[PDB]
Amino acid sequence: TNPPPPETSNPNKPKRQTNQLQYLLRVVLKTLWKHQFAWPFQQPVDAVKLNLPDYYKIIKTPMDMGTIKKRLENNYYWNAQECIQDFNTMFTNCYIYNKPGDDIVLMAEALEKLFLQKINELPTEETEIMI
Ligand SMILES: CN(C)C(=O)c1cc2cnc(Nc3ccc(-c4csc5c(=O)cc(N6CCOCC6)oc45)cc3)nc2n1C1CCCC1
Repeated sequence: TNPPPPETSNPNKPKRQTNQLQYLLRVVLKTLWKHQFAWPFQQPVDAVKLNLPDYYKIIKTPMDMGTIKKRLENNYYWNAQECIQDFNTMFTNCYIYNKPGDDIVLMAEALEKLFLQKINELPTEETEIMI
């Protein structure tokens, strides 16, 4: 009833490390992880614990910062854009499922606003770093 967590490691997959991806782990996610509103996003949503029957009917691609952190540590992404998409998927799922003004929505918007501030300091070019 609770689907398995999303994939965090996969053999024979396009994988590498870039200066932008390192910045996503060492600076961006590091700042968002220690936010006061971060804990509801540090692990996948437990739909049966929170009594959300129609969650996985609406949300087709669940995503959370715990999964993103593991994917960054395991070098699961091919470039930075693949990781930023996972953040935007996480935010959008909360916007899709919940009414505007709800508590969990306000917390997600605060994280996204901070996320976009830390993203503006990303290096201009994406250069490949050895693993
Ligand atoms: C004032 N209260 C009740 C609190 O301080 C409080 C005590 C809590 C105990 N456990 C949790 N766990 C929790 C863990 C994950 C989520 C979550 C992540 S995405 C997402 C989402 O999209 C929708 C929901 N909902 C379930 C509750 O509200 C209706 C919509 O929850 C989530 C929500 C809650 N939150 C707790 N909270 C807050 C309320 C919800 C988030 C934090």
